[PDB]
Amino acid sequence: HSFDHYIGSAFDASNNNVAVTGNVSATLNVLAGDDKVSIDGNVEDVLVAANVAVLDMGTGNDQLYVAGDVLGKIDAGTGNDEIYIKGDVSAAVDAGTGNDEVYIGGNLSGDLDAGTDNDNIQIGGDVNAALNAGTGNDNLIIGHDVSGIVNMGTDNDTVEVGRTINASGKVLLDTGDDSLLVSGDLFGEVDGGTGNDTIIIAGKVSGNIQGGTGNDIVRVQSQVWAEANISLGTGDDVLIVEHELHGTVAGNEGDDSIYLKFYTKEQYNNNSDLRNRVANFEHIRVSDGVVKGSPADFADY
Ligand SMILES: [Ca+2]
Ligand SMILES: [Ca+2]
Ligand SMILES: [Ca+2]
Ligand SMILES: [Ca+2]
Ligand SMILES: [Ca+2]
Ligand SMILES: [Ca+2]
Ligand SMILES: [Ca+2]
Ligand SMILES: [Ca+2]
Ligand SMILES: [Ca+2]
Ligand SMILES: [Ca+2]
Ligand SMILES: [Ca+2]
Ligand SMILES: [Ca+2]
Ligand SMILES: [Ca+2]
Ligand SMILES: [Mg+2]
Ligand SMILES: [Mg+2]
Ligand SMILES: [Mg+2]
Repeated sequence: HSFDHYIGSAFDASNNNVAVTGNVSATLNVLAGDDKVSIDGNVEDVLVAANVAVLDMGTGNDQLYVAGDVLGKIDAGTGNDEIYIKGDVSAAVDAGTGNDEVYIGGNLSGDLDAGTDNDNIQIGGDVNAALNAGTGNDNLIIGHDVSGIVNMGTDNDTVEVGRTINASGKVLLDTGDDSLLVSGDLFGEVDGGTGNDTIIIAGKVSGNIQGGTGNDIVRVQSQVWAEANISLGTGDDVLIVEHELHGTVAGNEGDDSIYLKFYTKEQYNNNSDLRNRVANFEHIRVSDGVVKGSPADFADY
């Protein structure tokens, strides 16, 4: 089915191929079948009832390409769906059940739900709204900042943030054995949730990190400012701090280790505020030896 300006058409249970060279200005529903839809323009803000999809890929393993922006809701439905939107997304996107693959080249400012099963989400710009990866072992890669709330849901999820988790932003890894890497700064919040999680912050931390229950490892590579709070939760946790440590840090319950790579024994022994900040840790290693307990060597860092 070929269209320039799409203003409405009926599809069916066949495996459709829909080519739109212009904009989508009515509802588009390719229904059952493994359908392919390609739109060179925008999915427009078509008037529909609350939470109704403008573009519905339906049941089936469907494949969607949009070269422009998405301003009306997309539902990929059931099935293992593949979505590629080059532009910005300002409407809701629901990849549904199935192992879905979602690529958004621009910013995400509508709420995304990857739904059940094991989804791949890639956002070239910022995550400004809700992003729910759902159940399943999900993979989320963000090019720029998180200003909204990312919830990776149950199972063993991976998040990589290319820039900064802003003051308003959160990344909640939830249950499962999750991995987070923030390449910029953490001004908002991160929560590992239950399970044995790995959290790595390359930039500075002024916001909050919770390891949650489980035996977690947190590594911060730049300055931890005074207002920051890093709590490792119950379980047997490790905190590696590669630079200045001004903020509040807690091992909480369990057998907890801290590596202060930036401070030598000489500094530690001459800085009562630093010693008091980290005294709650069972094991404490500094740059040139051990000051408390029996920490691991941490030779990797
Ligand atoms: Ca169809
Ligand atoms: Ca379909
Ligand atoms: Ca589908
Ligand atoms: Ca789906
Ligand atoms: Ca899904
Ligand atoms: Ca999922
Ligand atoms: Ca998940
Ligand atoms: Ca999880
Ligand atoms: Ca977790
Ligand atoms: Ca945890
Ligand atoms: Ca923990
Ligand atoms: Ca602990
Ligand atoms: Ca402890
Ligand atoms: Mg499935
Ligand atoms: Mg931005
Ligand atoms: Mg920024």
